[PDB]
Amino acid sequence: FKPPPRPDFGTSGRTIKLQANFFEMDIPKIDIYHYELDIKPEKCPRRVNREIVEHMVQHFKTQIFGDRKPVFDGRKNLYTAMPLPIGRDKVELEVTLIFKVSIKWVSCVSLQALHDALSGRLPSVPFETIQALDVVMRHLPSMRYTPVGRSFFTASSNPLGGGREVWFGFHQSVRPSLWKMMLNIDVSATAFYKAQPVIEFVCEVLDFKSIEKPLTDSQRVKFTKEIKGLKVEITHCKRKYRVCNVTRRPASHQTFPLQQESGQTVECTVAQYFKDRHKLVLRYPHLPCLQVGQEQKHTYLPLEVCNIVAGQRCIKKLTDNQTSTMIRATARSAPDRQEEISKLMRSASFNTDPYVREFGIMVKDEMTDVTGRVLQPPSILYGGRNKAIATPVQGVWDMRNKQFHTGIEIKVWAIACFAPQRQCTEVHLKSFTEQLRKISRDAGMPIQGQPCFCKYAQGADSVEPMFRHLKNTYAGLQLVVVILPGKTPVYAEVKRVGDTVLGMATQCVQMKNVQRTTPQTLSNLCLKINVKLGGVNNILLPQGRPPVFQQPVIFLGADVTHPPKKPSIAAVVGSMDAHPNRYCATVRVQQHRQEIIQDLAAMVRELLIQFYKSTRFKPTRIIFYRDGVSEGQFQQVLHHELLAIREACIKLEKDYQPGITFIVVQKRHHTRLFCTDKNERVGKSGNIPAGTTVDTKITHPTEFDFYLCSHAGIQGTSRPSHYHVLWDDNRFSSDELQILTYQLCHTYVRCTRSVSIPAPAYYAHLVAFRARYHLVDKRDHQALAKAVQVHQDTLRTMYFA
RNA sequence: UAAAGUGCUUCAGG
Repeated sequence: FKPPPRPDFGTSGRTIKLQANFFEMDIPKIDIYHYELDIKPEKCPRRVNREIVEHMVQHFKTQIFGDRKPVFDGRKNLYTAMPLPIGRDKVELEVTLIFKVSIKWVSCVSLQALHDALSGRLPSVPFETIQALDVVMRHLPSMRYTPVGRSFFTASSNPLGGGREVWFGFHQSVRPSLWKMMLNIDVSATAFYKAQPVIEFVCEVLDFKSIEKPLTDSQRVKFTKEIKGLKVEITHCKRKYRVCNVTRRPASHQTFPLQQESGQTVECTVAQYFKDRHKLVLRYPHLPCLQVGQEQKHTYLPLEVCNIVAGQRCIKKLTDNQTSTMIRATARSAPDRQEEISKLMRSASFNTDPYVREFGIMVKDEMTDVTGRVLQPPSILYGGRNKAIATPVQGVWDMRNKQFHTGIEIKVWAIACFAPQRQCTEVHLKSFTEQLRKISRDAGMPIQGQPCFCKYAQGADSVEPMFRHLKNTYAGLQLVVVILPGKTPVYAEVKRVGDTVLGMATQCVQMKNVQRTTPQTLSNLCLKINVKLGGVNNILLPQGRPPVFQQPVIFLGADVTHPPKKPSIAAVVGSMDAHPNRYCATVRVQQHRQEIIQDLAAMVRELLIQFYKSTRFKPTRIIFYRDGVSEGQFQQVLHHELLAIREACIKLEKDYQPGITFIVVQKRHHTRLFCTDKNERVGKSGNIPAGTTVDTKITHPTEFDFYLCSHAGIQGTSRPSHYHVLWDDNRFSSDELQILTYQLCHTYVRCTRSVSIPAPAYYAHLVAFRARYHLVDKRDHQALAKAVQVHQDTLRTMYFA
């Protein structure tokens, strides 16, 4: 259950000078002293815990703390550069403007042991000491800013609408590497709720110009969904409350049981209560109240008395417009991002931070220099008369003068237009149809003739009936092209009845994309169609593939998507040929927010069986790309899931023991690489080139991991995918695994570009995403798992493309 | 829903 050591360093590829947003730390060899704090009352927000500790140090200089400057993680851990005049536990009081605070020695954090571990002598890096360093480095900014996870934010207006806005801050964390510790610094931007009166909040969320008329059920529900769980503060007295719900009734009629001077209790309206007790005549008695605290204490607050508390990060899903504006506002070219980080470093001034200097730490001002390697891309073999070989350039190629490897001929297909005939006319349909055939012929997926059926529809209630009709009627029906008028629930039903009921291949298309056609678009559309019908768009040039393909091998991609309770969705896909091109999908509904794939064993078993049925081979090796995992989970994830994979093999055959390689894929980190030489910048965004690989300098000191930017940066700064090998029975060299991983990024069939993660990992995402739409209704557990199960025929092919 | 990439993505009280 221990990750294997780095076997070697890669040598393949053209060298490339890079800078990473990792800054060398000079750490002393001294011993750090760790103390534990028990603060009563407990479960106070880390913020107030810090204020308490702050006043504690200021107040107890005379006796306890002296000249030194302690650091504090906000909870129970206090660290010092030199030992305190403590040898035992000590109890003390703190009055904020009363808290019981005790302090007891825990143990000495050894930085020398860390030095040694970084040189590679010790089997494990003392996580405790790294944590200690992290506490030192972020103690100051923790007092100066609003900490959110490992990031820090402050107030600049960058509105997104709907009561939300995007704040700019920075990420900070201490990381180990070979020889030395590193400080990772990056810009970050995330959504927050604007600090404002709740009355203004309802306006922005319900699209009112001015509050002004009670609320309709529709409005109340939308308002409830938005404010539920948010903190508010009262303006009629300052205390904060968390919103449990929004009353159905208006403040004028909403009541609560108040006990009179005599033991008798009477129902009193919120409005009347605020009139008598607070002398306040509610200006908006017709609006609902916020229910806070306990359901049992009946605490309701008028809207006009509440403000949305400042500093609350938005977690609920953003709208498409909000997401669009945020992406626009946050996109930075690589050169621009590098400069922003240099500014952050300058204003961070770590080398003048009294707490950093207190612990004798020093941080280098310049980014770490690292030599990357630009791996050669694989050739892409197409099929047809030409059998053309496409050579990716800058992570991109095209299909001009090329035809699908194994292109499917379409003799029977139907068009179902759910867009109003007014906008999408017969003229548009036959113009679109004509051009699609034309393009389909160029691509080698010949649409042999006109559609056998074409009708308009609406309501999303006409889907299954029409589909029942098409299947029973037209023999050998291959494809049903569906046309939608923008976002709509019909898409969900189309995929539900298509994938989950009748088992028919469907390809949706926006109304706007049939009105005005483009060769590229229609061409990209053919990529999905040919695949959905069982075709092979292309394959890696058979020769030039890594030696792993010398024996039957299966590639698995796994991911878990969590909703914004509703269950999480686990998806595992497996390759079904030697190219590898075709994948089968397994999917499961599981516990809300559970990271581990509960039913992995059974999912892997299903895939192994499908693989054997397809290839008549039993995999000698299983290559398992796992996306959506964190460092805090590598141990637990590897344990259950590695075992589950083994269990699948055993449950299949007593002595079937293929070599397993377990690789975690991570896009969600703050490692950024920049070209040192301007001439190596690609595109307007000036990013590193596709294929850029780094397995030195900023990587794990002992274990087997590497960064690989497999994709071309289009806009903003590229995120190099990180790959961590948690287990390897197959004893890959660094080069082979890195090349293999890069080539798998070229097998993704939705586009003729190298994508940012291996195809199987990507497909897993698509499968889980598709499951969402399948679960859309109109919760019996057995029914959820059932609304996610796919039709027999469809399971053989990549319906999720 | 042509596509990829880019930002995020847990203690008078009523």
